[PDB]
Amino acid sequence: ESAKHMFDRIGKDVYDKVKE
Repeated sequence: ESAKHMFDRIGKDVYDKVKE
């Protein structure tokens, strides 16, 4: 759901833009 779609994105969004 929402807390496993926003947290799923956040986990590899400002983690993917962080590791770059």
